[PDB]
Amino acid sequence: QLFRALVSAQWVAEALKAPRSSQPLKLLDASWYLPKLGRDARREFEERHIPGAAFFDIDRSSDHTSPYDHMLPNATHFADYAGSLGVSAATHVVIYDGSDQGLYSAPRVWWMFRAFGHHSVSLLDGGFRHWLNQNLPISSGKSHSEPAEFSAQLDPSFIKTHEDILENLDARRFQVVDARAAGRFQGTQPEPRDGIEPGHIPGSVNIPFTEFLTNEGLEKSPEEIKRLFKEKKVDLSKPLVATCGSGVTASHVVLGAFLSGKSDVPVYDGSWVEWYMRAQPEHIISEGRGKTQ
Ligand SMILES: Cc1cc(=O)[nH]c(SCC(=O)c2cccc3ccccc23)n1
Ligand code: NA
Ligand code: NA
Repeated sequence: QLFRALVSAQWVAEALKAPRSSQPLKLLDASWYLPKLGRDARREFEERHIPGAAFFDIDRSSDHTSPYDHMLPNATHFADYAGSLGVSAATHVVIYDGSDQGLYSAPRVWWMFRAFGHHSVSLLDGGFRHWLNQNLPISSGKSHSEPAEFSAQLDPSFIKTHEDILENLDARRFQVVDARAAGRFQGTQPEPRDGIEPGHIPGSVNIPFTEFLTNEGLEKSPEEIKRLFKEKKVDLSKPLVATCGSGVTASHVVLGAFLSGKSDVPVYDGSWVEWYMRAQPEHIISEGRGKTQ
């Protein structure tokens, strides 16, 4: 009783050859990379992308009035932007990116469409990496589309707030799962944002987003995902909230839970950037020694 979250490269290639008029397919490249990788997602799209794809820029689908990173825009802003990419309520949106990991930032966009009330959305398992590995056809050129009518409404159950995370330190009403790399979580490797130092939220559990994916960047099976959660002491029959640096890679936790039957995993959108900025010293658990310490 959920719309499929994953489609395969083979499924996509077939759809490109057999298009479905009543349910049009819109392919979106949502690649986004941290600056230190020295990659230009938009330019890469211009060079190669899945045929007929548009480029979904997650910096044009964020609230720039926030001091935090990658915050959900309001619904009017999202709808304007999704309609400008040619997405209507009839559309089966399929999102990918070109990350080394397979999928990286695309899960965030799958989550956002759902959050804003568009449930016919999936992700291309293995992303562009796998598409290229299969020697499937590619196109070049800047992104474009005719505009379409799109409406959005945010369901707030998709989000948790700082206030919620804070209340939960004592209340322990939900399990917080943090998708950052282990060393950022532990406090021994740097955070990408200048002025943010690493560490973790007290009581949270680290499941780096890479552990949801196979060695070659395909999704693990639901059998293996359930095993992962359980080995990390996360109980899927209890509430679960996903978090990371800025709320982007958190969406792999959300996806993994969705594929294992649990559809209601909210994202703490403010994530570690917000948490660190709004913290008292008791709120920052780290093996690293602060400037103050
Ligand atoms: C997506 C992501 C993944 C991740 O592992 N961590 C973060 S923290 C936000 C951030 O570094 C950041 C976000 C936006 C722009 C920036 C510009 C400079 C440096 C850091 C960031 N974000
Ligand atoms: Na965010
Ligand atoms: Na930093």
